[PDB]
Amino acid sequence: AVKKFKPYTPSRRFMTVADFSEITKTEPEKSLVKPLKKTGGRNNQGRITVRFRGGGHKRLYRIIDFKRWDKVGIPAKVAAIEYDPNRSARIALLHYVDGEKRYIIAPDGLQVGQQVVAGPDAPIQVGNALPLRFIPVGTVVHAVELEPKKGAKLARAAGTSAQIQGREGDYVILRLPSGELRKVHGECYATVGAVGNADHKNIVLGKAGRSRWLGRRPHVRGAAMNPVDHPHGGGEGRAPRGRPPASPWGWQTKGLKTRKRRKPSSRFIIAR
Amino acid sequence: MKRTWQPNRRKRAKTHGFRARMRTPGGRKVLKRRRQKGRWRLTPA
RNA sequence: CGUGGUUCGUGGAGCCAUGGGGGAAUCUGGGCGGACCACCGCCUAAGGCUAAGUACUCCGGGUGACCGAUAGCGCACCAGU
RNA sequence: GGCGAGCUAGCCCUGGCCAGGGUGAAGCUGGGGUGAGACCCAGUGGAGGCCCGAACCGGUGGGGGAUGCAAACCCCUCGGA
RNA sequence: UGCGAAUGCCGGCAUGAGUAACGAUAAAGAGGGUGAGAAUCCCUCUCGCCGUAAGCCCAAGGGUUCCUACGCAAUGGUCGUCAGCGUAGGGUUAGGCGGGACCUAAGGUGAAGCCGAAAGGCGUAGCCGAAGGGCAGCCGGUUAAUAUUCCGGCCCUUCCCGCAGGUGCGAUGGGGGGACGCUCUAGGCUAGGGGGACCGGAGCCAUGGACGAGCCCGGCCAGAAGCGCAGGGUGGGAGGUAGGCAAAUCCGCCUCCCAACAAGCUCUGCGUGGUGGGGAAGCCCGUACGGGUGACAACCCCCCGAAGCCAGGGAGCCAAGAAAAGCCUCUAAGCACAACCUGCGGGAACCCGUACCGCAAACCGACACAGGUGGGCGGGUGCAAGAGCACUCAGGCGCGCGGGAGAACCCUCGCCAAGGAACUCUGCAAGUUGGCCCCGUAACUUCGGGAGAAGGGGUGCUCCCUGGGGUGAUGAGCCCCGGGGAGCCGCAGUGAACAGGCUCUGGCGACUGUUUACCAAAAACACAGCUCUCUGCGAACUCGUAAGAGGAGGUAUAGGGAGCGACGCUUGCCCGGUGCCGGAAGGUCAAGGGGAGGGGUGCAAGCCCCGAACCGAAGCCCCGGUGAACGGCGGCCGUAACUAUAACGGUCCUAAGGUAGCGAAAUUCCUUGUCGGGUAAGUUCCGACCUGCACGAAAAGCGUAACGACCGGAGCGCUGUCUCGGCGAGGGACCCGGUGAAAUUGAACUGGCCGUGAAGAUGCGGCCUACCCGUGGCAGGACGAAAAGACCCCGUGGAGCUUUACUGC
RNA sequence: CACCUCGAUGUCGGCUCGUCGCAUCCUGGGGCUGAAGAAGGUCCCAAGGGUUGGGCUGUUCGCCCAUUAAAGCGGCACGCG
RNA sequence: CCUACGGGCAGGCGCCGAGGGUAGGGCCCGUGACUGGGGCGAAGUCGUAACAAGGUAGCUGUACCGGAAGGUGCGGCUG
RNA sequence: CGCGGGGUGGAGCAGCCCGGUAGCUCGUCGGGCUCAUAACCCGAAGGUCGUCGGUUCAAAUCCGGCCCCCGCAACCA
Ligand SMILES: NC[C@@H]1O[C@H](O[C@H]2[C@@H](O)[C@H](O[C@@H]3[C@@H](O)[C@H](N)C[C@H](N)[C@H]3O[C@H]3O[C@H](CO)[C@@H](O)[C@H](O)[C@H]3N)O[C@@H]2CO)[C@H](N)[C@@H](O)[C@@H]1O
Ligand SMILES: [Mg+2]
Ligand SMILES: [Mg+2]
Ligand SMILES: [Mg+2]
Ligand SMILES: [Mg+2]
Ligand SMILES: [Mg+2]
Ligand SMILES: [Mg+2]
Ligand SMILES: [Mg+2]
Ligand SMILES: [Mg+2]
Ligand SMILES: [Mg+2]
Ligand SMILES: [Mg+2]
Ligand SMILES: [Mg+2]
Ligand SMILES: [Mg+2]
Ligand SMILES: [Mg+2]
Ligand SMILES: [Mg+2]
Ligand SMILES: [Mg+2]
Ligand SMILES: [Mg+2]
Ligand SMILES: [Mg+2]
Ligand SMILES: [Mg+2]
Ligand SMILES: [Mg+2]
Ligand SMILES: [Mg+2]
Ligand SMILES: [Mg+2]
Ligand SMILES: [Mg+2]
Ligand SMILES: [Mg+2]
Ligand SMILES: [Mg+2]
Ligand SMILES: [Mg+2]
Ligand SMILES: [Mg+2]
Ligand SMILES: [Mg+2]
Ligand SMILES: [Mg+2]
Ligand SMILES: [Mg+2]
Ligand SMILES: [Mg+2]
Ligand SMILES: [Mg+2]
Ligand SMILES: [Mg+2]
Ligand SMILES: [Mg+2]
Ligand SMILES: [Mg+2]
Ligand SMILES: [Mg+2]
Ligand SMILES: [Mg+2]
Ligand SMILES: [Mg+2]
Ligand SMILES: [Mg+2]
Ligand SMILES: [Mg+2]
Ligand SMILES: [Mg+2]
Ligand SMILES: [Mg+2]
Ligand SMILES: [Mg+2]
Ligand SMILES: [Mg+2]
Ligand SMILES: [Mg+2]
Ligand SMILES: [Mg+2]
Ligand SMILES: [Mg+2]
Ligand SMILES: [Mg+2]
Ligand SMILES: [Mg+2]
Ligand SMILES: [Mg+2]
Ligand SMILES: [Mg+2]
Ligand SMILES: [Mg+2]
Ligand SMILES: [Mg+2]
Ligand SMILES: [Mg+2]
Ligand SMILES: [Mg+2]
Ligand SMILES: [Mg+2]
Ligand SMILES: [Mg+2]
Ligand SMILES: [Mg+2]
Ligand SMILES: [Mg+2]
Ligand SMILES: [Mg+2]
Ligand SMILES: [Mg+2]
Ligand SMILES: [Mg+2]
Ligand SMILES: [Mg+2]
Ligand SMILES: [Mg+2]
Ligand SMILES: [Mg+2]
Ligand SMILES: [Mg+2]
Ligand SMILES: [Mg+2]
Ligand SMILES: [Mg+2]
Ligand SMILES: [Mg+2]
Ligand SMILES: [Mg+2]
Ligand SMILES: [Mg+2]
Ligand SMILES: [Mg+2]
Ligand SMILES: [Mg+2]
Ligand SMILES: [Mg+2]
Ligand SMILES: [Mg+2]
Ligand SMILES: [Mg+2]
Ligand SMILES: [Mg+2]
Ligand SMILES: [Mg+2]
Ligand SMILES: [Mg+2]
Ligand SMILES: [Mg+2]
Ligand SMILES: [Mg+2]
Ligand SMILES: [Mg+2]
Ligand SMILES: [Mg+2]
Ligand SMILES: [Mg+2]
Ligand SMILES: [Mg+2]
Ligand SMILES: [Mg+2]
Ligand SMILES: [Mg+2]
Ligand SMILES: [Mg+2]
Ligand SMILES: [Mg+2]
Ligand SMILES: [Mg+2]
Ligand SMILES: [Mg+2]
Ligand SMILES: [Mg+2]
Ligand SMILES: [Mg+2]
Ligand SMILES: [Mg+2]
Ligand SMILES: [Mg+2]
Ligand SMILES: [Mg+2]
Ligand SMILES: [Mg+2]
Ligand SMILES: [Mg+2]
Ligand SMILES: [Mg+2]
Ligand SMILES: [Mg+2]
Ligand SMILES: [Mg+2]
Ligand SMILES: [Mg+2]
Ligand SMILES: [Mg+2]
Ligand SMILES: [Mg+2]
Ligand SMILES: [Mg+2]
Ligand SMILES: [Mg+2]
Ligand SMILES: [Mg+2]
Ligand SMILES: [Mg+2]
Ligand SMILES: [Mg+2]
Ligand SMILES: [Mg+2]
Ligand SMILES: [Mg+2]
Ligand SMILES: [Mg+2]
Ligand SMILES: [Mg+2]
Ligand SMILES: [Mg+2]
Ligand SMILES: [Mg+2]
Ligand SMILES: [Mg+2]
Ligand SMILES: [Mg+2]
Ligand SMILES: [Mg+2]
Ligand SMILES: [Mg+2]
Ligand SMILES: [Mg+2]
Ligand SMILES: [Mg+2]
Ligand SMILES: [Mg+2]
Ligand SMILES: [Mg+2]
Ligand SMILES: [Mg+2]
Ligand SMILES: [Mg+2]
Ligand SMILES: [Mg+2]
Ligand SMILES: [Mg+2]
Ligand SMILES: [Mg+2]
Ligand SMILES: [Mg+2]
Ligand SMILES: [Mg+2]
Ligand SMILES: [Mg+2]
Ligand SMILES: [Mg+2]
Ligand SMILES: [Mg+2]
Ligand SMILES: [Mg+2]
Ligand SMILES: [Mg+2]
Ligand SMILES: [Mg+2]
Ligand SMILES: [Mg+2]
Ligand SMILES: [Mg+2]
Ligand SMILES: [Mg+2]
Ligand SMILES: [Mg+2]
Ligand SMILES: [Mg+2]
Ligand SMILES: [Mg+2]
Ligand SMILES: [Mg+2]
Ligand SMILES: [Mg+2]
Ligand SMILES: [Mg+2]
Ligand SMILES: [Mg+2]
Ligand SMILES: [Mg+2]
Ligand SMILES: [Mg+2]
Ligand SMILES: [Mg+2]
Ligand SMILES: [Mg+2]
Ligand SMILES: [Mg+2]
Ligand SMILES: [Mg+2]
Ligand SMILES: [Mg+2]
Ligand SMILES: [Mg+2]
Ligand SMILES: [Mg+2]
Ligand SMILES: [Mg+2]
Repeated sequence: AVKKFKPYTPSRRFMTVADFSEITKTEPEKSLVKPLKKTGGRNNQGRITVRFRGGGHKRLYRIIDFKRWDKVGIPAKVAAIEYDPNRSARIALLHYVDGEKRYIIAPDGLQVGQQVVAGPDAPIQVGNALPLRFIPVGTVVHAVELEPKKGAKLARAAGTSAQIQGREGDYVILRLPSGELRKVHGECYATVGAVGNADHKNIVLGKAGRSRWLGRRPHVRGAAMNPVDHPHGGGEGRAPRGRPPASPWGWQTKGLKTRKRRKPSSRFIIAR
Repeated sequence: MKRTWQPNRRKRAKTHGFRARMRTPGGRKVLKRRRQKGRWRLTPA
């Protein structure tokens, strides 16, 4: 459930890789429903606007399906579970009887064989998308919609869930993976189960290199700059912050809250 | 050791060429200037 | 209310313009004469056109108590070379 | 107000390159082992910001050069590979 | 409108000076020829140097530098008859090679659309964009100079038209396909190479021997169809169908039936092949290059063999590996006297490049510059392998000043008696060590390492016997890996060339990595990993006035910011101040609301102005929380039955007074602290104490195997580092011929001493010394050269940086 | 103290090469001694010539080891880049 | 060289070989700045843990803490 | 040499600012409770304020010199 290597080279010592048993025969991640050329690019039009990025393996985007209501009542058998390199999660390839094929973010549970279905109908079993008002209180569910018809946006990273704690009005109350308490509209499609491949939290990159394969360039502490380029840059041999610790841009970075307050969505939240 | 001129015909025309001096107003002016002084050459060759 | 223009730098601060807010009247109507009021006067906003006198010199001519090839235009010469 | 990333830095798309040697991870097979196991031992296998070392990328110490062959070079030595 | 100074400006000419240099120490010598002139051009011979190149082919860039005639003023570091130089004339040939009348990539541009005072910014489709995808020519000959381009041979694609035969034809649209990583890798082949006693070949027997299965040279290249050989590709039929934004008979999916194999069909590779063409040594010719002959050449077996081909092959792995067209299939409009498909036949087939240099004298470096520049080929022999090293083939070079001489001194080298770090800041430097095989190998450890630990033996050749493999037949040959034994020779057998010195022990950093291009490579950065914090997704955050974009086609096992920095054991106490977090009360507070009350002017109606109470946010106050938030983590006095010492106490302060551990330390001022160790002797080193000027726990605390071109100590080995020098080599220095600079320079007829002088005199004073002028040498002086001191101050000079400086955005 | 030097007078230590002074460390000659001899003490003359090799530290200096006839102190831009 | 020579002796090379040298391990003994606990030594200091609910029942494995005995948490025993 | 703070019953600290009062805890001495010590309770004693001056009517207090104690600084070079 995560592969360890004998230390036959340092870094191999603590390094640790994923288990690829869930991966039903795969490799050629099937063209059609994805891939789709992915545009690796670390800045916007011109300028770096997210620091320390780029490099790392070339990648093919798996066009995955987030609105599931797209195919109410049509069931589908699950053919493959395969490696998707653009998410923590693994994806199920599912053949519809419609003839249609698409990908789903593979729940913890789906064995290759299940019929899967989506719609107000639909049996409450792992893999089946419903509206939320029709999912019975206390069920863990994932790939949730925030507003009806806008796409699944909550709980889609390996191992994430969201319990349905109650109903009130046209809305239900979920505990999202963050521990937050959120009202979501009743009509929002959620899909029963947890996200699975849940050991992913426990991999250990191992050496510097691995962090680059993954696309992440070295990250330099303000501490190690001059004062021109960061509010922590000077001293003459390591000098404590000497102010409340800050980001390159000036705002304080320990504690200072950031969410815009006036946000309408506030009137539908309740926690951490 | 590798000096600063690494001439390459495509870059030179792509960069300083005529068609290029003419999209940016700033360069249509480079031409206006060069023409007024009577440069025998408005652009590199 | 916020500003610009005018000699006017908030000053007693009008006049003209106007980003925002409110928002009329049609001769007994309106604007103005340096906060405001009265009196006495001036003028007709929210449409527009209008030659000449005026500015300039790539260009052409005419002159010079202007230069005369290190001067005079960077170039008197196949120089914006 | 413009001109520069044909040097240099980063990133993006698409191509190319790294003699030869060594060490011998998992896994596999077989044998032992146990109630079943763990595990052990061979063999097989060919992992690694793994080793030795050219190309290639470097620029450690030293000497020479110092109106240079050179506005950063040369030689010996050295690092990655 | 008068110049002598402005380190003035422009120009001219001097000094240094016939001085330094003449650009890799790969290397020259002679004969002949040419010409006014020859070390320098041509030719011959001899010598040396490159040979994973210093040979050859391509891409950039360059742009007549190509070839021939004529020429030498200048360019050429000398000369020059020569040249990349001057003048002139010639020279670049394509339906198949590259690119364009094809495709898309990042990116650009951009109908629709969005945004922006103007300029303009973004942007769906589309278009543009290539070393990627797609696409039909291989080989020989010919030119002074081009050739997959002309010619010759064999072969091929597209367009048009026609004839035949076939079919529902038809696409910018649907589907399939194109279509894809890295490491390892099977079989069969090919390029490439070696050998042969076989086939062909001019000649050759020297100098003691050899007429010999002698020596020396060569024994191939391109090639349709067919056919073999190897390999890739792929299931066939039927039904249902609601998906592939219309429609499909296509694709998808479900059932069923047949093969499960490549059997079949298809594709590529290799072989063979008609035909076409090449074809040495040597000798002769005459070159400035080549040509004749050799010849009617021969044209064959064996072996070694790719990293290349069959190719989309196979296996493993995680970081999970473009697009679009060509292609095929499906159908839609439409048309089906169409159109498409197949075969054959005629005809048609445009634009651009094509010389030459291309690791360099033709490109980037002001230069014929010891520098830089992408891809492919890159033979042989030996060395364990190899693109290494030595020599060498083909091919190309001796680097555009020479001649001598044989000083000092300098560079690069070789060697040294005895000693062996005594040198010095330091073994800096140099030495030693060094490949392969075998024996052997410690603490410690994270069990992998440490490891090439350490330290040792072997290594050539000859003859005899002998094992296994690949290929052939099971055989011989050939190639590969060995095993055993008796001997021979030298000072020495990795006999030359490439090829670690080693051990012990501290500091820092875990590790590979990164860095101040051009004085720092590090103990700095990064690094996996730990923690805090923000962010619910139109996320936070960044860029932008905006639109928009990055974040991310991600979603809290995610993304941003911050510190710390593998791993082990840990990380204490203070929330008073500052930051952040929470607090529906209260205090204050801006506009605004509100107007009690006042005032200006009017006869008056009025008009206009001030304005209290009171209702009005955030912020601040105020109440609390918070330490891997900024941060901080005490003083005096006394006390035990020798004495010291203080477990104990007293008191003052504080938000709280530093726990673990560590400690003269990358921190210790005094300081070379004290003690032990090491040494004949130790300011350093190691161990220890604690008196910590001024350690201490994520600006982490203490450890830690492994790792290091880091930094410190010690020993062995070995040495020219040294006692202490000597000799030798080559390249300069010196002389001769040719070419011939530079900083500097008020002018000079430019001496010592002792004085003086603005306080350091060739230049003044006294005395002393001293004929004129060179050359090679040395550096004490000309407060020698260079740079309008970088240090220091000054200027109400500048600029980068900071913050609870001021003031703004 | 601020006199030449800020349109530059390169700063410690070592090494190399010295040269000078005498206030003499040794050797030569002396007087005095609380000098028996030997060995010393102290002062006078004397600058001829000599004045070691190592450990520590950048050090000069100093400490130390082993010797010695002695292990001299100074100046020369703290002599000399 | 001797012989009574297809011989012996001298002499020469070879194996082994006491030990000497170089290298690196193992085990035991002695000793060392300093340091850790321990025993013992009439009447030294601090507190009072235990023995009587020892004035907080005691003891106990473990863990954290504290001048010191000890205290506290968790579970256990009753002695 | 520089700057700042300090010296008060036996100990550790107030009082010094703003002139005229010497206060707190401990300890010491007497007395209680106790078999006794300690704790505990009731009572008391003890300072000229480092020193010499000066100002004032009056000085712990304001001023100056000297004496000590402690702390900070000593930089470019
Ligand atoms: N030997 C006793 C062991 O060690 C310790 O005992 C040692 C010490 O604790 C003990 O010290 C005691 C002390 O506790 C007690 N309260 C005061 C007493 N005078 C001391 O005793 C000591 O004092 C004098 C020296 O002046 C010596 O002469 C005497 O022998 C010695 N016992 O003396 C012992 C050694 O002498 C433990 N008490 C005990 O747990 C253990 O069993
Ligand atoms: Mg970092
Ligand atoms: Mg820095
Ligand atoms: Mg910047
Ligand atoms: Mg910046
Ligand atoms: Mg800043
Ligand atoms: Mg800082
Ligand atoms: Mg610091
Ligand atoms: Mg390079
Ligand atoms: Mg140029
Ligand atoms: Mg240039
Ligand atoms: Mg190009
Ligand atoms: Mg013209
Ligand atoms: Mg004013
Ligand atoms: Mg208005
Ligand atoms: Mg009126
Ligand atoms: Mg008026
Ligand atoms: Mg008026
Ligand atoms: Mg008027
Ligand atoms: Mg009008
Ligand atoms: Mg007009
Ligand atoms: Mg004119
Ligand atoms: Mg002139
Ligand atoms: Mg002129
Ligand atoms: Mg003119
Ligand atoms: Mg001029
Ligand atoms: Mg002209
Ligand atoms: Mg670039
Ligand atoms: Mg190569
Ligand atoms: Mg490696
Ligand atoms: Mg390495
Ligand atoms: Mg170097
Ligand atoms: Mg360096
Ligand atoms: Mg160097
Ligand atoms: Mg150097
Ligand atoms: Mg090496
Ligand atoms: Mg190397
Ligand atoms: Mg290496
Ligand atoms: Mg003049
Ligand atoms: Mg003058
Ligand atoms: Mg003059
Ligand atoms: Mg002239
Ligand atoms: Mg001279
Ligand atoms: Mg000379
Ligand atoms: Mg010379
Ligand atoms: Mg030369
Ligand atoms: Mg050539
Ligand atoms: Mg020319
Ligand atoms: Mg000629
Ligand atoms: Mg000439
Ligand atoms: Mg010449
Ligand atoms: Mg030259
Ligand atoms: Mg030529
Ligand atoms: Mg010519
Ligand atoms: Mg070509
Ligand atoms: Mg056409
Ligand atoms: Mg296109
Ligand atoms: Mg645009
Ligand atoms: Mg195109
Ligand atoms: Mg192509
Ligand atoms: Mg082509
Ligand atoms: Mg040819
Ligand atoms: Mg040619
Ligand atoms: Mg059809
Ligand atoms: Mg062949
Ligand atoms: Mg062959
Ligand atoms: Mg014949
Ligand atoms: Mg003979
Ligand atoms: Mg014969
Ligand atoms: Mg052959
Ligand atoms: Mg089928
Ligand atoms: Mg063939
Ligand atoms: Mg064939
Ligand atoms: Mg023939
Ligand atoms: Mg020739
Ligand atoms: Mg494959
Ligand atoms: Mg297209
Ligand atoms: Mg077609
Ligand atoms: Mg050509
Ligand atoms: Mg050519
Ligand atoms: Mg060529
Ligand atoms: Mg090349
Ligand atoms: Mg050339
Ligand atoms: Mg060449
Ligand atoms: Mg050049
Ligand atoms: Mg040359
Ligand atoms: Mg060159
Ligand atoms: Mg070898
Ligand atoms: Mg070589
Ligand atoms: Mg050679
Ligand atoms: Mg040759
Ligand atoms: Mg010697
Ligand atoms: Mg010797
Ligand atoms: Mg020795
Ligand atoms: Mg020494
Ligand atoms: Mg010495
Ligand atoms: Mg060395
Ligand atoms: Mg060597
Ligand atoms: Mg070690
Ligand atoms: Mg050999
Ligand atoms: Mg031999
Ligand atoms: Mg055989
Ligand atoms: Mg080696
Ligand atoms: Mg190495
Ligand atoms: Mg490091
Ligand atoms: Mg670098
Ligand atoms: Mg540097
Ligand atoms: Mg976005
Ligand atoms: Mg996206
Ligand atoms: Mg750090
Ligand atoms: Mg802490
Ligand atoms: Mg606090
Ligand atoms: Mg608080
Ligand atoms: Mg606080
Ligand atoms: Mg006693
Ligand atoms: Mg310290
Ligand atoms: Mg000792
Ligand atoms: Mg040191
Ligand atoms: Mg401290
Ligand atoms: Mg610290
Ligand atoms: Mg800290
Ligand atoms: Mg650290
Ligand atoms: Mg440490
Ligand atoms: Mg490294
Ligand atoms: Mg290092
Ligand atoms: Mg020497
Ligand atoms: Mg003279
Ligand atoms: Mg003088
Ligand atoms: Mg005089
Ligand atoms: Mg004189
Ligand atoms: Mg001379
Ligand atoms: Mg001199
Ligand atoms: Mg000299
Ligand atoms: Mg000077
Ligand atoms: Mg100056
Ligand atoms: Mg200023
Ligand atoms: Mg002065
Ligand atoms: Mg003065
Ligand atoms: Mg001067
Ligand atoms: Mg004397
Ligand atoms: Mg030393
Ligand atoms: Mg001296
Ligand atoms: Mg002095
Ligand atoms: Mg000196
Ligand atoms: Mg003890
Ligand atoms: Mg108890
Ligand atoms: Mg008790
Ligand atoms: Mg008790
Ligand atoms: Mg307990
Ligand atoms: Mg205590
Ligand atoms: Mg208990
Ligand atoms: Mg007291
Ligand atoms: Mg009391
Ligand atoms: Mg009492
Ligand atoms: Mg008094
Ligand atoms: Mg300073």
